[PDB]
Amino acid sequence: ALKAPVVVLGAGLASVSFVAELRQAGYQGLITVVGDEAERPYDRPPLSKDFMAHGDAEKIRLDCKRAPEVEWLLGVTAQSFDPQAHTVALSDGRTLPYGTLVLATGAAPRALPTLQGATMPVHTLRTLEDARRIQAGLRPQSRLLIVGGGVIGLELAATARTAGVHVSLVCTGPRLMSRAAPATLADFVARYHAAQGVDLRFERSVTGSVDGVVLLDDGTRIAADMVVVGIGVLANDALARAAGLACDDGIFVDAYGRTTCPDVYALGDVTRQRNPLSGRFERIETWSNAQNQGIAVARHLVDPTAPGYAELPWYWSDQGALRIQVAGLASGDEEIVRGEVSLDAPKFTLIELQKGRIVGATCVNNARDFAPLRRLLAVGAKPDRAALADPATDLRKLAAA
Amino acid sequence: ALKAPVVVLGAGLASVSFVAELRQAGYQGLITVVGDEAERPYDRPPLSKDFMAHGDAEKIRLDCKRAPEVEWLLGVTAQSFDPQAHTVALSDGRTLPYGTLVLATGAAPRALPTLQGATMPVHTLRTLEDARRIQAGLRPQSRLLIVGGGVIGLELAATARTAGVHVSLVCTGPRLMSRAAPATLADFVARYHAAQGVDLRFERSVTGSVDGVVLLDDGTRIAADMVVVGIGVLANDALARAAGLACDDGIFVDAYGRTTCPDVYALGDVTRQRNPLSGRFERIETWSNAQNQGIAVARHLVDPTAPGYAELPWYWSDQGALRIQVAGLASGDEEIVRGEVSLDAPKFTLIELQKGRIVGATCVNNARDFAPLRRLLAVGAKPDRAALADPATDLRKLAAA
Ligand SMILES: Cc1cc2nc3c(=O)[nH]c(=O)nc-3n(C[C@H](O)[C@H](O)[C@H](O)COP(=O)(O)OP(=O)(O)OC[C@H]3O[C@@H](n4cnc5c(N)ncnc54)[C@H](O)[C@@H]3O)c2cc1C
Ligand SMILES: Cc1cc2nc3c(=O)[nH]c(=O)nc-3n(C[C@H](O)[C@H](O)[C@H](O)COP(=O)(O)OP(=O)(O)OC[C@H]3O[C@@H](n4cnc5c(N)ncnc54)[C@H](O)[C@@H]3O)c2cc1C
Repeated sequence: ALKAPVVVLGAGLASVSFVAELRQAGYQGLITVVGDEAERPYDRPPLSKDFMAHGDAEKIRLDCKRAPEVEWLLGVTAQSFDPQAHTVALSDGRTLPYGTLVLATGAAPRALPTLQGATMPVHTLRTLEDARRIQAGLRPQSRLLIVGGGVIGLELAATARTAGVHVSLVCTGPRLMSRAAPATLADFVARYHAAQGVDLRFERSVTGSVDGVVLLDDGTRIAADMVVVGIGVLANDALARAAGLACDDGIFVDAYGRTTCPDVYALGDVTRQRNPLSGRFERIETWSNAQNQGIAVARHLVDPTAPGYAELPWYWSDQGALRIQVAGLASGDEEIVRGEVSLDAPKFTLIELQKGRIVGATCVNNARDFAPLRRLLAVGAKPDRAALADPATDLRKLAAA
Repeated sequence: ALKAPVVVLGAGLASVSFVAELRQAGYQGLITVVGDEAERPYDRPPLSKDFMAHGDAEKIRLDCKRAPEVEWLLGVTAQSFDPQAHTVALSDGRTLPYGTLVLATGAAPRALPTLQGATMPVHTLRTLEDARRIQAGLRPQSRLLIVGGGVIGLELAATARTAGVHVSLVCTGPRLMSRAAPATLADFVARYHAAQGVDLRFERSVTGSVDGVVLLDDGTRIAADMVVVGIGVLANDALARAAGLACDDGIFVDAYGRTTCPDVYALGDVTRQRNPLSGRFERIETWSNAQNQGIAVARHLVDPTAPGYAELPWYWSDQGALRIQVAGLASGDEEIVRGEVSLDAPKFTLIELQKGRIVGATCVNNARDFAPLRRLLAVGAKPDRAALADPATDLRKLAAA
């Protein structure tokens, strides 16, 4: 089952969460983690917000103290593994033996092929190195172009506007946050950013660029001092593909984190896994998944009687004055709206239902409602839809009653 | 690796192909096959053609002679397996131990929820039992309604017309054969069936039925003496799901046939696997996949130095006067047409290219061209597009030259 020594590839949140849980659960054998970035392990969400704005990396490091006696090989790239020999080949010339190999290599931003041979600054925002580069360009009154409608770009947009940067945004879809966001939320978020001065361009695609100007598929132009591309990510599953594991933009795993290769597991952004609400396999790119899937896989490795990963998906996004939380599915056969949807002091809750059962929820600036809604969601609650809409209802009381 | 005893669940083409290859490759340990149908193992393609027309099941049995010393438990359903205990629970009360478990349980026709409580004859066409039931209703001048635009229904359509049965067909898509068929082929096939008297209804959905009449989403009616539903299939992956394997309408496997559960493999229609041409995971529902994936998985189990499954997808469909063969992808950036596309003595070849490389081919009544085209496809050939179109070109010579 759990055979020593343990080797983990990748040193992001999923990896740290996994190795801390192994130790906490009682595994005392060797643990070695291989991390290609030459950085003390760190959390990524601040890179679009407080770090981008204030620049102190020592406020964003992950706490590894619950993971004693781990050798962290930082600035080292795993180049291949041999699943018959049970070895991993490292970029520094060394080889590591393993009893159990864990792939926690995350995902990397997709490049924009139309900006391939561009001669103006084009960045993505994934690493501390990216953030530092971008941050050095957030000069007040500079012109920033964001490509893509996802949350990371929108988080950057808010930070940039607060810094006095002019921000334009190009989105191929008809709405922002096309993945895992109710349309009601997406529409409101566009209204918010527009009111904050973001110049939004929907159903546009970047066709190329010429001397400091971006070209679009409608035949028009946008001039920018910098482009930040955020059109999604691709799983870092190359080692798994080469070694013969089942992969398709992500390594397929079950609820125990098992790949198709014996003694090899995977967790975090690199995985394609079952979403219990949809019953379909998806690559879940959330902070909560990285942490919770890592913990669950470790727990079951040390104690095989433990259940497999069972958590329902959720995330947050902090976009200026909007503290957004979203759980479960974006839609069902019914949406209930609690509160008014307004740019004047935004505060509201959405609830998605499917045949009476809660299958998703959204809170904007309403954290107190989010936790009980996640509990109701987890057990597939079917509350009175009238009470759910009635603003005199206490959802926290409901999650108990 | 290959640990005895071997137990296979399912006794269709994939299973038979797998067990014959184990024996041929030199494995002499126990093999037990569990098959829920109480039938000598048989091939399914004749069920829409020669069997449906002529009714002799002893002309469609699979040859199991290359699989000596196998116990076939026919008419027995595997109800669960315990992958820790390495046992399988059978419907007759017995339990089988395994060293290696192989899931070859295929797929079952999707039902039409709108015909759920229908009171007129509604069948699917998958088993010998189905075929016998349907065949007993192919009375000349009866009215048959086929639901779905796939090849099995179209094969039945031809057989029924030859028997003097009136045939109508309802298809939710704008074209027949929407999966894995070039549009040029799909359009021609519709022309053929229409000319043979099939009453085709495109972009229609069945909404229900009342006393011998089918209702559609355009608000209209079709009266039929029998409905045969062929709107696709769903993988029979329930045992795998219950036992904790990674599944999503099909069991995920790699090129060795490995599932996410150690000592458990899967092959055939039940699997979701990599299509090397698209590089994506798909459930491949072809006869050639069932046979060739089964052989490849068995070969590598007995001889681990053998390569994994590497075959590119292809199928045939016999639809009256049209002997159709299709390999690879339905489209690329270019289609080359060899010959005329005509209802007068149909004979033509299509070639699909992507940046000069052949990625797919179709032959209609042109078998001699199909084999060399499959060879060109397999090595990603990039022939002169002018020669490919030039009817004086010999493709067989090309596959060598
Ligand atoms: C700017 C930004 C903002 C974000 N904000 C939010 C948010 O608002 N809400 C939210 O839910 N999530 C947010 N996320 C955070 C996010 O969800 C987590 O960072 C992520 O889910 C963590 O997953 P991970 O540990 O699996 O992968 P990663 O964090 O990508 O870690 C994987 C590491 O493995 C390394 N690696 C890859 N290949 C190799 C190799 N061959 N050898 C050695 N190392 C290798 C990678 O370079 C990487 O360092 C944000 C992310 C970013 C970038
Ligand atoms: C009418 C018809 C026409 C066809 N014509 C064509 C064609 O023109 N071209 C083409 O390429 N293909 C055609 N196919 C043939 C087809 O492609 C093969 O039959 C199929 O791919 C074989 O796959 P299989 O062995 O994996 O699954 P199956 O043939 O479905 O065999 C699986 C068996 O396992 C059984 N089983 C399931 N669960 C259990 C359990 N718990 N315990 C025990 N047994 C179980 C199933 O009942 C079934 O008997 C046609 C199929 C049909 C039905």
